[PDB]
Order: sequence, then C-alpha cells, then structure tokens
Amino acid sequence: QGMNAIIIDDHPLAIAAIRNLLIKNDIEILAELTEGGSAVQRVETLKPDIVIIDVDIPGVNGIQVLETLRKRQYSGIIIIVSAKNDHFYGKHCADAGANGFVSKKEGMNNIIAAIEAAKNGYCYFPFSLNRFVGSLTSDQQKLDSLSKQEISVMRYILDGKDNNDIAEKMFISNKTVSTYKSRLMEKLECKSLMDLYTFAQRNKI
Amino acid sequence: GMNAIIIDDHPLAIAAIRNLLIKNDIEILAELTEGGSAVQRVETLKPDIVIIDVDIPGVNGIQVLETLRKRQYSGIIIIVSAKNDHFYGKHCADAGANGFVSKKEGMNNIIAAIEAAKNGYCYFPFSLNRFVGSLTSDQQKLDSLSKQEISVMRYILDGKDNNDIAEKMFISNKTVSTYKSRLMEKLECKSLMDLYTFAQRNKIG
Repeated sequence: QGMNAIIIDDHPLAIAAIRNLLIKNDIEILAELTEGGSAVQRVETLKPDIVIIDVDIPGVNGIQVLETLRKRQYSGIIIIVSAKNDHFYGKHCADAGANGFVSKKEGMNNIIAAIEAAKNGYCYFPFSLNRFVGSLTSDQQKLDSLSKQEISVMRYILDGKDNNDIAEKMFISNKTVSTYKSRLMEKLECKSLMDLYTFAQRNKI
Repeated sequence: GMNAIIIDDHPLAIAAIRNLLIKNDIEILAELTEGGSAVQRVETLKPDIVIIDVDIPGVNGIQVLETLRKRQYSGIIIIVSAKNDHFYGKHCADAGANGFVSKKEGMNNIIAAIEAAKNGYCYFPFSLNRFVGSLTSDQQKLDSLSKQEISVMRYILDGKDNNDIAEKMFISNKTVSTYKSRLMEKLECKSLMDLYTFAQRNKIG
C-alpha cells in the first residue's frame, strides 16, 4: 500500500518466504542483509519504514541491532523474528523497543499481522499465560531477569555449543563465556547441567 | 465458533462492539455495564473473549482482569478505554491482559487484538516515548504509578476536584489527598501547573 522494508536474516528459505510475503502485499524491498555488522548503518541510510531482523543474524545479533538503532533515535518500525519458538525472548525485545516479535515456525501470516499492528501504532508480541496464571510463574520471572548476553549463552547451551564455540560466535573471550554462564545459572537458580535441562524442559524452551 | 462477553457502560461502544463481534461470527453471551457482577458472571458463562472498558463502574476494569487471572481464568481478555491511555496499556499487559485497544482509534483494532490472541500473541499500544526521545524518563514515571494513582490522576486531568474523586472511587477525601501526593511525588510535579504541563507534554487526556 505504498510502504517499503529491509530484510535482515541469513536463513535463505526465510528470506524467500518473507520477500514473497512483503511483495504479495505491495511492500517494496530496499535491501536484504544477511549480516548485522552493517545493519545499523544500512537502515539509517535507506530509512525504510519496516525492518525485519532475525534474532540470530551473525556478527551482531538481532536484538543488538534493535537496541543500537533505538539508542541512535531510529523511530521506524522494527519487527524481530526468530527461527525458534523463543516465547520468553519476546518480553526482552519489548523493553528494548521493538514493535514485533514473531516466530517464523508458525508461519508468515503472523509477520504480516505484526506489520499492520505496528501500522496502527500497536505491537505484536507473544503472550505467556504462564506469567500470570499457573505454577511456572517464578521460573518465568527468572527468565525475564536475564540479560541480553545471558539469553544468548543460554540459547547456545541448549543447542550443545561449547565455550570456545560460544566465544567465537559472540566475539568475546573464554573468561566472558564462563562469567555469563555463572550469572545465568544463578538467576535461574540452577547449579548443575541437569538443573538447566529440567528448567528448560519445564518452561519448554 | 467463538463467543464473547462485553463489559462497558458506553452505549455508543456497546453498539460499536456488538456489531463488530457479529460481523466476525462471534457470539455475544452477555452485555454487562457493571463491575461487581463481572468476575462472577464471566466464570458462569465461561466465554472465549471478555472485552472490558477500563472505566466501568463498581470494580475497576483492571481489577476484573487481575481477579479473573488470579482465579485462573485462561480465556482471552482485551481491555479497552474511551481515551487513548497508552501508558495505561502497559499496566494491563503486566496484569495479564491479552490486549489493550483504545476505542478512540476505531473498531478494527479490537478484532485485530482478537486475532492476535487466537494466534498466541498480544496486542498493546506501542510507546515510542519509552525508547526514543527526550521523554523516556517521564514515560517510566507513568509506567510506575499504582492502579489507584492512575485513577486518581486521570480524574484530575478530567477536571474533578478532591471531593468528586473521593466519591467517584468510594473513599475518603483524606485518602485521596494521600494518593495525590504520592502521584505528585512519583511524577516529580510540585504544582497543579506542573501536572498540566507534564500531562500535556506527555499527551494525556
């Protein structure tokens, strides 16, 4: 309807399904980035209405591009997307200033619904009844207590990555992987590896 | 195959919302205009959707929510308001709402909030002031007020003196004076002129 967007995701199939969705609804495509290291600059230059960032872009992760853009006073629409479920990750994109968080696992129709919701000045984030109704409300609060890096170290641990792999992916030292690991294990009140498993399996992460 | 209960004493909105729900094959089980019988009658009929104006008399619309969530109601709850009340939305979201839609901005957001809830997401107003600009501080003070201070505030913007509010909230003039000062302290407003400039600068009405 006369709008445009930039896609920032390095999942080749996801780029296709998003490009097809934006085009099918008359939205122009200024760019398609697969790395964040220039995302902040590209978006500030081309000034697109919509920006779609996968949370797991390499170089600088998806939420980090969102935080920097907002710190640098970018006011346009930003809708974080994920290849995982990552329902707890939605609240963290909230307090960081995003307009949307949609998991590409349930389809592209939530991406377009997140766009029109941001068009109307609203936002389109996952809903966790387990934060207000249930027994896993304490664990959900500890997940909201984590930091931007602690979340990443957690999601990497739940994928089976070692401290060297996490250091290379997050561009930090091995001492910093171990530091994040501890604070993370603390906030979640886990002490052993099995504690983190049953924590993730309880809250389904 | 969905059904809903509408709770609102704005006759122009009851017609506004009943029509929109019928336009999407959503049955209307009950049409309340009262807070005291809300929590009881919702659980008696057990509807999928409950749409509640924040200004309903008796029990505050935010309390119908909190009590329904505390009594472990798992259905869709979508708060609405006659004004804009963007700051009010975050208080609903943290209280367990599936959405907060300002009726000032049309009916199509109600149904969009419903769809967002059906898909497991939520639909709340986006507040750019919280993340970008020079009013990020003031927006946090608004996001820190209590559910009472909120109401005590909004009545002062409306233009109700200390006497009306005490009756409108069914409380003593002394307790009104306590809330007002806590409000005035949290908002860093010393005079009534301060609140006018605060409200106008942050666009509250």
